Amino acid sequence: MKAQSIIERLAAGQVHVYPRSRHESEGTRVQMIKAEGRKYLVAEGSGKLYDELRGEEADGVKLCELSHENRLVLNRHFPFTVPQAFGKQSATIGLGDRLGIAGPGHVQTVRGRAIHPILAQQSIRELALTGRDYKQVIDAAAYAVFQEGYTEGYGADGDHLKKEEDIRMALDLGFTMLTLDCSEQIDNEAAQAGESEVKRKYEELPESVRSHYEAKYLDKTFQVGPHAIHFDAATLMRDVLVYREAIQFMIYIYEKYIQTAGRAVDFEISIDETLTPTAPGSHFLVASELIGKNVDIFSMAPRFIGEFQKGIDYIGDIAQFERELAVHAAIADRFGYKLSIHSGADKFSVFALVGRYTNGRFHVKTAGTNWLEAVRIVAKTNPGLYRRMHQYALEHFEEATAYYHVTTNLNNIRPLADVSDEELPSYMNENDARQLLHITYGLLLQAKKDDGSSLFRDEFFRTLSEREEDYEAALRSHIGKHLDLLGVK
Ligand SMILES: [Zn+2]
Repeated sequence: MKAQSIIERLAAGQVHVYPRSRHESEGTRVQMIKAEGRKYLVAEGSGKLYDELRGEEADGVKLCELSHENRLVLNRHFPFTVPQAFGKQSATIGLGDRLGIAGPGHVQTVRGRAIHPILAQQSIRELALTGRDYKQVIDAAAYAVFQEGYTEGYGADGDHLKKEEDIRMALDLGFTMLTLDCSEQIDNEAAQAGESEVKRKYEELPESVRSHYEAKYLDKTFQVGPHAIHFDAATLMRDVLVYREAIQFMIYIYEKYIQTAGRAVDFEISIDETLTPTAPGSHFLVASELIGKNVDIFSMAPRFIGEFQKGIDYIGDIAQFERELAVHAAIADRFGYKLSIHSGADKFSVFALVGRYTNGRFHVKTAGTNWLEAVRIVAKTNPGLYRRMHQYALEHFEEATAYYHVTTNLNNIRPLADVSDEELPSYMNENDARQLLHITYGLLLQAKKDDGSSLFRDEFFRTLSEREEDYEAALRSHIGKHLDLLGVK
């Protein structure tokens, strides 16, 4: 019980204290501590806070594991640690951490910037691949703001939810933002089909439904910004076919879980994952239905022309994309929600355009690139460890391609036998090696020997714990490039 002798090593200034982490609650003072390579909670005083925190005692001092339990307790006393919504009228960034250790660095990039962090952000996919739960995602976010004294507030976004089970769960754990992914009710068939065929599939709809869209939309012209959107029969029928059922999904969920939720929630609707790129006029029609039914949209995340792959920059004609971007953006302003950029990390070619055309009102989601900067550190710090996992990613690539859409050319990665140790980090500058390391993250983390220990993960977390100020330095730099290119003041 007395290995809490650690506290005396702290008395002498022989443990790292986290400067901004002191915060009181009535009689108790709580500050955060790394000691022997473990972060700790350290409190002295008296009151409902001290008594509720779990820990070993010694003095009027307690040493608490950074636990889910103790953060629920910190949630009860310290409200900045609790997630919070921000609204559609502001600049936000999603800061995905698939590891639970990118928080503090994420916090240190936003302090001083005119942007709101969505510190906790994972998709259901990432919880599966990594084997984590949503309690953990909030834990790291809430301990990151505490550890760094970021009290200006942060968000928890359940990302890419599709099953109703997931929405209830994310609701239950206090996620303040919800991302309904509907890329899968998109009739990708009707989008490629021919004029005489859409009409066939469209005339197979109820009169009431067909009378609806035609009265509301047909042959009329909508002045968005300096942007006229017009619907002939050929276009209306296609978009109704292509998007109808997905529109119906959004409205059902808004009514069932979002608006009955009892607290503020950001409702992001997402279709960036479709195969059908979201045509601007199509975008107009989906919001116009959502809004005319009094859905309260935080943000739309469409499928832009060209392709947004994981870990790499835009693929397409950037001139065309700007022309699509201007109208999307104009659509989101007339309606008053924001455009949400998925797969946004490393899309350096789109950032100024996004910033300008949205006058700073946008959502940009990063996640894997943070796992990639941690991979950079191993390459910089544990060459052998990186070699061991660079090779395992190789032999399990085609596996992981069942879960992300990437056109990686395996034939652009210099063989491991060919790059010196100090040349390892430069892989994390390269398109193909980046994508290789990007999507294989679930296999690496879950890798076990037939002994059942972690093949990689535990050794990986120790070096990351050891070169922490490095990791955080990388995030500050890589994520800053992003925010400066976006024009965050
Ligand atoms: Zn996404």
